[PDB]
Amino acid sequence: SSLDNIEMAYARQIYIYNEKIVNGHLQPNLVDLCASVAELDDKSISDMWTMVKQMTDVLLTPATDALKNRSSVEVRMEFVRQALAYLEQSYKNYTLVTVFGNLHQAQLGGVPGTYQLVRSFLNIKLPAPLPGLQDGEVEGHPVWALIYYCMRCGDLLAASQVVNRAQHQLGEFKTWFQEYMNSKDRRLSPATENKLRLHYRRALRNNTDPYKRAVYCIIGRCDVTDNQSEVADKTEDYLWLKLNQVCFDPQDRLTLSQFQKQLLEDYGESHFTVNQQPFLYFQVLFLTAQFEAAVAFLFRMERLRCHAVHVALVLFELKLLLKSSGQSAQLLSHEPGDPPCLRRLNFVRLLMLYTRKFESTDPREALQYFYFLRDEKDSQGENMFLRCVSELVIESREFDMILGKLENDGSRKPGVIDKFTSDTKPIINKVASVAENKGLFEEAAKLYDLAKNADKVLELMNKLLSPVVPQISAPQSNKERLKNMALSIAERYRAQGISANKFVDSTFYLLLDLITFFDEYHSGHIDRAFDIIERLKLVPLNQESVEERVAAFRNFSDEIRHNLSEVLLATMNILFTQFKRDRDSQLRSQARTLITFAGMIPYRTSGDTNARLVQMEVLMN
Amino acid sequence: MTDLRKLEALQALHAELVAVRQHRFEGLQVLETLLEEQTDAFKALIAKPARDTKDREALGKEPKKLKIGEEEYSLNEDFVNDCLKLADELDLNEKESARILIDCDAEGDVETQSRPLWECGVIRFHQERKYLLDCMRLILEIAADEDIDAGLQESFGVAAEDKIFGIPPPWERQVKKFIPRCMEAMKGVRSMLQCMADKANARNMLDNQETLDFSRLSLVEQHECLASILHAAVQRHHATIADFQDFIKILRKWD
Repeated sequence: SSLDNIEMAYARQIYIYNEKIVNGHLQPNLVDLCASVAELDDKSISDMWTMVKQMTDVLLTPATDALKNRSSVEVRMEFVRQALAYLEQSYKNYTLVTVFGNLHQAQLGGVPGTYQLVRSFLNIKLPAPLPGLQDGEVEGHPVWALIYYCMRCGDLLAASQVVNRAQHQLGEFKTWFQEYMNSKDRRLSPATENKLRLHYRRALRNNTDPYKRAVYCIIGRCDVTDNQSEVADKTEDYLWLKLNQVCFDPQDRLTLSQFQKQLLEDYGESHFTVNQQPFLYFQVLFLTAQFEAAVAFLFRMERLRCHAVHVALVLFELKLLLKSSGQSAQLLSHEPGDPPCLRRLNFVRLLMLYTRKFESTDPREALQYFYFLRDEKDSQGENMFLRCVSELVIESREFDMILGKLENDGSRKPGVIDKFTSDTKPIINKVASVAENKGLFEEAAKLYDLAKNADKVLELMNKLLSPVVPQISAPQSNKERLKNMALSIAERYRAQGISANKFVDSTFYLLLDLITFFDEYHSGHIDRAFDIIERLKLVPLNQESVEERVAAFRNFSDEIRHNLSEVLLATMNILFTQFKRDRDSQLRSQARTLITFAGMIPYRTSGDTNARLVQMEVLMN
Repeated sequence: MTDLRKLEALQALHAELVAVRQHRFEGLQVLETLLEEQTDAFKALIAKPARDTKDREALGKEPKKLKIGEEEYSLNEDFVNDCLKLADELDLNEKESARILIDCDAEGDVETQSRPLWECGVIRFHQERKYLLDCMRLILEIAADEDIDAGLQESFGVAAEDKIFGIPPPWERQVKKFIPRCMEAMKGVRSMLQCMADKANARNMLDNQETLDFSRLSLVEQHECLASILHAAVQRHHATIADFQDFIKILRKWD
């Protein structure tokens, strides 16, 4: 097996999600089905899916195009809020593990109020007082530190409580903050927003209290260039600092498009992967709505291929992933007729790479991933899922497992693909078609016979029999192994009343009779073998039938005319033997008949055959 | 023989490449037949499945019967102990690690070397990467040889573009480029060699000294082969500025 522990667990989860859609059940939450395995690994992966769920848990317009949802200002706004809610809660967990040694340890004693937690967080991260703080303290801590880390944790209420106990010190900041907490989308009114920004810009552009600076332009979304590096030293603190500063419809203003493009264009992977920590960059792209970038990026880490494919599937089963129309493009690209700030993922290629790894010895699991390509076609029109099953069968040669083995008793035990579509007639011909083009007739027959395509089964069975008609049928020979399959196809084609056009069909049952004629001839059962050839009315034995038999030879399958030479000789040698054992006249007359027939028929080795036939007739007299 | 395992397949393939390199074209028809059987091998230079807990708990729970692919084997208290040991030293999956040990029992190399069964798995694992990577150098080396037929010189060229670099030929045609896989490939060799000295030095601070020396030799040879393959790929103008910046940074961070 080519699948690692983690990859295998995901496969099982994707089998469920397929079993549900294959039986018409409720469309379960894919993101939940993937996070179910994440908990079996380190929390590096669990915290990823947590971000994936929260970033995709946005009210969408079902049955709407992918590009439309992702271009709409409506959806683009909720992404920023879902991310900020993740950066705030994520930071809140950092503040817990900073005070208590373990999340469990914090829980048993009870998570304290965000206010008392933050206070018990300031104790550690600033034990001694910084001399540059302003506006005094509140219950033993600087008022601005409490406000910042409370807003950072996302509890505006806890921050407003701090403000209520410092009404005299904070001046007019109270009426401004109380408006920020009330107004939605973390934005103030243009009039009041103007009043505070100008005040900050007036004489507080450079204040000795960094926490004061941070809060002001987090509330006013100002000084976008100043990264407030004094308080936002971590990467998440930067993302959170900026997403609280982005704006929507000219100076000192930043928008999501600029920010998202500004980040990866100027500070690409190189900047965010110098510490050899891959998820750091992924979180930067995913929490900025650049899902295709983050997916391709994370898909290149050979250790995190599994995770990047699935986060792509989630975005794909939620009409959020922007697929690349052309299949000839690179993995990541920007369509020419699209804005430059969005990118597109060649989803078809993405799955095709992941599959090649475990498609060789784990076919069942491969199909589960090929199903997501059911909705796509290629330039030639083939259904992508169907084509992927053809290529996977041509390579793996797993016919019984994937296509269903058709035993020699008339049964068709369904295969693994039967689960996904009930119309399995084309691919069985596709797989049968190539194997036919590769001279693998004995297989192409079994495959065509699996799809009950007797036109092709009998055609190929005619080719495999004609060479072996006069041969000696011996144990385990190529004659027995082909005759016995032909008879197993004769019964199942009569018991089920199946037949190809009379040309193909007539020749097929005719060869089977001839194969019996030589099997009796090679055994010495001369009398019995003579009777068979007489029924077939293939070789004339009375002079009257020569005219009609000669005309029939003209339109009989060349697979029959080929073996005419051996038939005449065996029949002659049959009469020849019976002569040495009135009757003499009758054999003599029949001997003549064979000669005149052979004389009027142009066929294989007519030279040596016509001569031998005449000699055997002379010895009779 | 005809039914050769992974190790015997790479060892036999290597001999064929040397023939064509030493002016011996008596195995042209036999050479092409091997590249098609090992297509999945040339795609991924070196990749070890991460150690999964599903197989760890299942292997030791019912160490009675093992099923790998189409064949079946029986596990005993002695063989099962070698699987966990090999998987721990190399951090390899239990399923993949077991297959390596099974190949030793069939070939019966324990008597040819007279070493523990679990140690042979380490050598057999390193041999695969050696030939798997060393054989690639011969393909590109022969594809650039000017003292051979122009037709044959071009056959190995287009083949390397698709088998090694994963670039389809001109008559046809989500996936990751070759360089990023090669850079990550060489990275694994460094981390594996670093952790080797740390763990080896701890216990050393035995009959496996020569085996450790041979493993270090194989690792350095594989690193040299990967470097040569990267150089050859760069010689075809298949790079960019990002790879150059990454290499410059790696050099700046050289200790």
